[PDB]
Amino acid sequence: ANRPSWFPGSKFPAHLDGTLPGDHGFDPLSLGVDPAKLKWYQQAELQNGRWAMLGAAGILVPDLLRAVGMGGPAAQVPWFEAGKYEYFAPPSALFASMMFLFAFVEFRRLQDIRKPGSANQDPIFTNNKLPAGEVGYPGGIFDPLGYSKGNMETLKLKEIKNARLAMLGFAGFVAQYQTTGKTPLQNLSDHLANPWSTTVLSNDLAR
Amino acid sequence: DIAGLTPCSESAAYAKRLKNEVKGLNKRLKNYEADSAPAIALKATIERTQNRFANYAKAGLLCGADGLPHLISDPGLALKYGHAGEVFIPTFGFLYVAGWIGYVGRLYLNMVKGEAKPTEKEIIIDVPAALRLTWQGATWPVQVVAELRANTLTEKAENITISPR
Amino acid sequence: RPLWMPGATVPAHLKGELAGDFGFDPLNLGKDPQALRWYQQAELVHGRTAMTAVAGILIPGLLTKAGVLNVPEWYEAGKVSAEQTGIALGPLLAVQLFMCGFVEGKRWMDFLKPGSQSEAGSFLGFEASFKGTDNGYPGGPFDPMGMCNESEAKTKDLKLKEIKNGRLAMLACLGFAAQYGATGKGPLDNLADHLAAPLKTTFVDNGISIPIHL
Amino acid sequence: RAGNWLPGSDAPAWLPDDLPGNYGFDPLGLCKDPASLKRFTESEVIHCRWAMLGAAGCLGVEALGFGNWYDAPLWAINGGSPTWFGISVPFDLNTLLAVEFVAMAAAESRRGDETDAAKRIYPGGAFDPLNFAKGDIETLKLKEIKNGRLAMMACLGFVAQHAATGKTPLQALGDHIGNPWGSNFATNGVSLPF
Ligand code: CLA
Ligand code: CLA
Ligand SMILES: CC1=C[C@H](O)CC(C)(C)[C@H]1/C=C/C(C)=C/C=C/C(C)=C/C=C/C=C(C)/C=C/C=C(C)/C=C/C1=C(C)C[C@H](O)CC1(C)C
Ligand SMILES: CC1=C[C@H](O)CC(C)(C)[C@H]1/C=C/C(C)=C/C=C/C(C)=C/C=C/C=C(C)/C=C/C=C(C)/C=C/C1=C(C)C[C@H](O)CC1(C)C
Ligand SMILES: CC1=C[C@H](O)CC(C)(C)[C@H]1/C=C/C(C)=C/C=C/C(C)=C/C=C/C=C(C)/C=C/C=C(C)/C=C/C1=C(C)C[C@H](O)CC1(C)C
Ligand SMILES: CC1=C(/C=C/C(C)=C\C=C\C(C)=C/C=C/C=C(C)\C=C\C=C(C)\C=C\C2=C(C)C[C@@H](O)CC2(C)C)C(C)(C)CCC1
Repeated sequence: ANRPSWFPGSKFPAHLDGTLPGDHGFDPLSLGVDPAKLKWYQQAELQNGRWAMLGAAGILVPDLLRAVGMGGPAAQVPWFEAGKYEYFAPPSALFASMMFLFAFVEFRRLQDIRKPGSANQDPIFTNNKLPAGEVGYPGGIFDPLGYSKGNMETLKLKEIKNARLAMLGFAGFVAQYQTTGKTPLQNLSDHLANPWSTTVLSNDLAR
Repeated sequence: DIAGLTPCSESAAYAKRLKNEVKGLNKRLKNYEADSAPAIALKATIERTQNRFANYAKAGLLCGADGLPHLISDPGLALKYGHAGEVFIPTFGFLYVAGWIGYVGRLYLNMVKGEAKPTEKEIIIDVPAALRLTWQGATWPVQVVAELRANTLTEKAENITISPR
Repeated sequence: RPLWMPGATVPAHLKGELAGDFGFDPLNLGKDPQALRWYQQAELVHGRTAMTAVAGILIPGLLTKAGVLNVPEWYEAGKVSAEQTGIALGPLLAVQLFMCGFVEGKRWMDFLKPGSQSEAGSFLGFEASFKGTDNGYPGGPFDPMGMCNESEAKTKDLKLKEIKNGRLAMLACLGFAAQYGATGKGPLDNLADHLAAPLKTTFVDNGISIPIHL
Repeated sequence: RAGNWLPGSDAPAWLPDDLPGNYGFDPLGLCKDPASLKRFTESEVIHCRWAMLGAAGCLGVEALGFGNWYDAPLWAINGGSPTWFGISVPFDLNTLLAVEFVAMAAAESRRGDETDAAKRIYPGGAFDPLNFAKGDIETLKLKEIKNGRLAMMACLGFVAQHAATGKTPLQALGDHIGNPWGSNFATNGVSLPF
């Protein structure tokens, strides 16, 4: 009579009561038993997920355009080769610049995990400021289309589920490339050709 | 080198001592048939001798004109010239076991002191508790110092009976 | 309370208080409260030193064996760096001894008299920082990001993580030395050779661990 | 206060709110002791004033074009000549060292000989010829410390650019302006690993 269970017929972990979004009662290693840690671990699921949703849409997309041919020579570069691909500055300069950029956003966001509701205010412009929001859900300018009113709860249970799937997706891409040494779409096509013999077992047995 | 002590590897007398000593056993091997236990034995003594009279030189044992290996005691001489395996290193080895035996003994003595009749646990030794204190002397140096830096290793001078002066 | 061995008799002086108190004092070494305090500080120092050393022998190696760096073996870097830097062993060691001696002296006296280095007027401007918090935990100049100030249970977790990781790193250093002493190769080499034929490459089949004559 | 080091924090409380340059940045808590508070305050301002003079001299000489700050202390190693503003000066290493020592000794001693402490930081009088300290002094001091802290950081920058890039600060500045995405601390080969 409660939330969906990761395995129907199993009890819900005591610490996992259902308060957390997507709390399908899944903590076999009891990693988030500590409530204080459950709070950090929760934010880490959101950030790790949101970043992986962009990472999965940042690999499948370029390959999709490359497959259709719509993508330029840049898309023709496989994601696991984009690093060598030239652009305008050497790989080092790009990383250093993104680091300085990240330091500001990351530290500004942390101020909110540490003191909830203490970073929502434009430093340069006192007038500009984000409205009150749950740690992890910035809102305000971070929600320009104003979808923070239309069913936030089920739009939040839509994010965690997509995020978890996207996180397993980025794991599959790396693992498949680690073994097959090919782009994800290539592996998918290899399967849809002979699906009853291109299973991981058959591939690893052949290895 | 050191005190005119030539290395046994370069000691001619040491080599002669080998030649003449193996000859004295290769003359006792002849008066016996090739397979007799007497002969299997004398051939082991010849092999064991030829191994020892080489393990010694390979250890850089300086020997005098006598051809008999000599040992260096001075730590500086032994260390500076790689003669630490003789006397030097062996010295600590004995000291560790010596203190181990002594420390374990005092641990037992001071446990039976107090316990009921302490005099009847010295004749009929409590082998169980004696076997629970033997390994406790492994880290004796650590425990002994902790007792010096706590004033518990020795007794107060006003609690030890002394003969009339 | 978790014990080093299930059913092992907890000593008595090891009441769950020190980070990693699994009741392991078989040879009753930490019986003396003062001895236990010094041993506690000694353990932390040993673990911290080993952790910052095994990280300098494994990490640099794993990246050399992955093409990223070119650091030499831990049992050869010394000579390589000496010929590279050009500093003579003597001078290099002496300077280190003096610097380490001074920092050890301050920590040593702080134990002898807790929170004494913060004497008014001692270290120009900084004595205050040289106060200390608990035995082997000089909170303040050290732990700048204030990770041991969050709660009273994040301290007790971050402190069990230092001790268990230290104890492991300390044993790891002993292993690396013994591994090279017998195998004659780097730690990664030993692990790789073992994973190759796990049931044919052990300490038993090294020739030095057990000099089997019979 | 002049602001906050980390907007949303409040940890610094020992630091007085009227302390010139009080941005509330004391991560290791070194200013707790009032005596150390005064000493660090005086040391900071002194460091700032010197750094400001050093930075002006390090780049100034290049602006006018008589050499770089690093090339200044080399003639004596090669047994050459001292030259200020191009004009030659008849001195040498040991004499310069001796004259410097005595001058700095008599001056710095007197400054420390002061007891009011506030004067040790701000003497004024003979040190205030234009007497611009008639008003707005409380904020002009913030400008002195802020520019001074920047000057100290800039001095470290000159050394680091010379240490890694090797080229002069002005030259390095032009290199970045000319090739910003190509030339940077990231491509010096010293700032990043190995
Ligand atoms: C047990 C008593 C004892 C006795 C009788 C000696 C006697 C001797 N030792 Mg010695 N030593 C001892 C204990 C003893 N040692 C202990 C316990 C240690 C450990 C700390 C050392 C460590 C030691 C070293 C490192 C050296 C000596 C050396 C010497 C010889 C000359 C040094 C000297 O003048 O006085 C005695 C000196 C000491 C007790 C220690 C100080 C080290 C000396 C002063 C340095 C001298 C170096 C130089 C090469 C010596 C010239 C000797 C001469 C024939 C050319 C000398 C015959 C020297 C030697 O001949 O080796 C090559 C030397 O290098 N010893
Ligand atoms: C716990 C046993 C024990 C211990 C710790 C000591 C310790 C000591 N003895 Mg001593 N001794 C012992 C037993 C012991 N003795 C016994 C049983 C006898 C009778 C044979 C003697 C007769 C003896 C004499 C005549 C002298 C000493 C002396 C000394 C001191 C000089 C240090 C030395 O080199 O040892 C010396 C040890 C010996 C000379 C002989 C004892 C060696 C035995 C094998 C060790 C005892 C082992 C013990 C049975 C283990 C018990 C374990 C328990 C579980 C049952 C030293 C503090 C000297 C001294 O007084 O210094 C001022 C000295 O003159 N001892
Ligand atoms: C919950 C639980 C509980 C119990 O107790 C236990 C257990 C079961 C263990 C647990 C579980 C856990 C998990 C599963 C986790 C996972 C995670 C992940 C996977 C993440 C991802 C993650 C992922 C991510 C971030 C991603 C990232 C990525 C990125 C950035 C990017 C990339 C790329 C692209 C675009 C393309 C280009 O050309 C290149 C690059 C640039 C390179
Ligand atoms: C204080 C501070 C301040 C604020 O608070 C913040 C911060 C900054 C964060 C902090 C810091 C901290 C730190 C420094 C830490 C460190 C850590 C570590 C390094 C660990 C290690 C750790 C380490 C460890 C465990 C180690 C391990 C190792 C091992 C197992 C090994 C094994 C082995 C052997 C034997 C041999 C063979 O042949 C090989 C092998 C098989 C491989
Ligand atoms: C606040 C806080 C809090 C927590 O708790 C802790 C901590 C973090 C520690 C703290 C911080 C601190 C700091 C930042 C410091 C810095 C310093 C500096 C940089 C200085 C410089 C400093 C610098 C300086 C003076 C400079 C100087 C210079 C000079 C005189 C001069 C030079 C020159 C020139 C003209 C040119 C020529 O041709 C050459 C010469 C002659 C050579
Ligand atoms: C370097 C070394 C040697 C050098 C010797 C030299 C130069 C000086 C030696 C001084 C020596 C050996 C000893 C001085 C001892 C003085 C005292 C006060 C120490 C007494 C020891 C005590 C009381 C401990 C007793 C023990 C306790 C309490 C518990 C257990 O540990 C057992 C026991 C009985 C050991 C040479 C001879 C060359 C040769 C090469 C080794």
